[PDB]
Amino acid sequence: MKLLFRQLFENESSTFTYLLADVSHPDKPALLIDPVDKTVDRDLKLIDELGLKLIYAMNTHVHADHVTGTGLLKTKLPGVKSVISKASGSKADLFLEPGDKVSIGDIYLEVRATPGHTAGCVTYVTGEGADQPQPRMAFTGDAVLIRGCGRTDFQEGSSDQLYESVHSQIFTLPKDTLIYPAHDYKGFEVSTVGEEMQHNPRLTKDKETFKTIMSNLNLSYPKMIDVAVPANMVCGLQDVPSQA
Amino acid sequence: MKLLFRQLFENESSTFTYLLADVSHPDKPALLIDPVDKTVDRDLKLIDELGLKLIYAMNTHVHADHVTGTGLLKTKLPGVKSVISKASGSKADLFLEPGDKVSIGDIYLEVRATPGHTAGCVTYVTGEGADQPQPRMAFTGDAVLIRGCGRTDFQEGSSDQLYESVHSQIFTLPKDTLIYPAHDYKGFEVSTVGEEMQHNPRLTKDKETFKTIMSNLNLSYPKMIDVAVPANMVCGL
Ligand SMILES: [Fe+2]
Ligand SMILES: [Fe+2]
Repeated sequence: MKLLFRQLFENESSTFTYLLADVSHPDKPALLIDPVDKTVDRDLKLIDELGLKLIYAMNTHVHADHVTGTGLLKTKLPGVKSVISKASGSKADLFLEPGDKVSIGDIYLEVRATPGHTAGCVTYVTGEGADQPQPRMAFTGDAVLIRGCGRTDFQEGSSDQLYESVHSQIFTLPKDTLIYPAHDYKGFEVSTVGEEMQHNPRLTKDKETFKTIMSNLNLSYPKMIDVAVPANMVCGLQDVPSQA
Repeated sequence: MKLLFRQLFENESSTFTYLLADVSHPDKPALLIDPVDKTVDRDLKLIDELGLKLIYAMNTHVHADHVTGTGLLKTKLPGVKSVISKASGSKADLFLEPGDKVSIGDIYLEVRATPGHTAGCVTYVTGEGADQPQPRMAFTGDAVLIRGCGRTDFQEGSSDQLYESVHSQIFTLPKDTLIYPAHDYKGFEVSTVGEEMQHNPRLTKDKETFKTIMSNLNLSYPKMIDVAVPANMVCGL
C-alpha cells in the first residue's frame, strides 16, 4: 500500500471533500468522500493531473448544506459508483451496511454506523490491517466535528443516539487516530481521537448534559436543507439529459 | 523530536497559518508561521489547549492582504518574539538572513531567501536529519502557491527574481517535499515539489515566458495593501 491523501475545501458550505488513492497499484485506484457539485471540475482536474483511477464517490450522510457531486461525477467518469449507507434512505449505486469494507487497491476503509446527526451517518475508517495507513484515519462526517458535532434536530437525528455512536464507534479507536470531519467553521482541518476525548466541549460532557445543551442552542433553520436534502436523496442527478 | 503540526485557515484573507511544536521537549515549544490578527484568540486558545509554549511568531514576508497577528501575540504573551527577514525592511524582534536556522526544542527550520513576490520573501524548510520531518516541508509564503504564485508588481517584487528563487531554492528540494503556501483560493491545502515542477501553470515555463505571462495578468489593485503594508512594517503595532 502507498496512500495519496488530499483534503479539499468548499468554501460556500465549509465542506471538506477527501481524496484517497493507492498509488502503489498500477491503476492508482482512488475514492472521494463527500464531493460537492460545485467543485466537481476542480476534483476531476486534480484526479487527472495525478493520474488516478476514480472507483467510488462516497458520502458520509445525506447532506443538508450542499448538493452532492456524486451524480455529476457519474455523468463524467463512466464506471465510477456512488456509495452511501443503506440507512440513509438515499439513492446510490452501492449501499453500505455497518461492518462493510470498501477497497481501493490494497487500501481499505471500514464502515462504522454513527447515526445521530441523521439516521444514515457512517464513519469511514482506514483499515486496521498490518499493511494499512498508520495512524488510522477516521472520516467522521458531521457526527464528530473538531471541537464540536453536528446538529440533531433534522433528518431524524437524535442527541442521545449521536452521543452513543461517538462513544462506541469513534472514541474506541486508538487515541492517535486522525479525525477528518465533513465541515469546519473555525479554520481547523484535523484533530485526533485523543485530542477530542480531552477537549471536545460537546462530547466530553456526560450524556444528559450534552442532551440538555444541544436541545437549547436555538439554531436557525438550515438555509439550504429544503433544496439539498431532496437533491441528495436522488444522488444529485437531474431528470432531463444534460445539455452542452 | 516529535512534531505536532497544524495548518489553520483565516477565511477573510484566505491565509494559512502554520503551528509547529516539538512535543518531546518539556516546554512543548511552538512557533506560528503567518499568524493573522483576526485569529489571534483562536490560535492562543489552541496553543493553551495543547499545552504548548509559544516561542516565535514568524512571517514569510510582509503581507499585503491581512494584518499580521505577531504584534497582538507579543502583547498577549509577553516573551514571544516576532521574526521576519532582514530583507523585508520591517520591524521584528529577530531578523533572518539566508541560511539562518530557527529551532524549537529539537525541531529546526532552514531559511531560504525566495524574493520575487516581495523583496523580503523567505521559505522556511524543515531541517535535514533523521530526527526531522520526512518528507521535508517547505512553507513557501506567496512565492509558490498550489498551482500558482503571487503577483510581482508590488512590494518591490520582480518576476525575474521570483523565477530564479523558485528554481534555485524550491525546485532543488527532493520531489516529495511538501509545499505549504501562505494562501489558497481554490480549496487546496498542500502540494509537493514534484507536483509543482510538473503542473504549476506558470513556473514550469521558461524564464522569459514566465516574465511575459506575469506582465500580461489582468489584476485589480490589491484591496488591502495601503492598510496592511503600513501595519505590517511596524509588526502590527
Ligand atoms: Fe450534515
Ligand atoms: Fe503576499
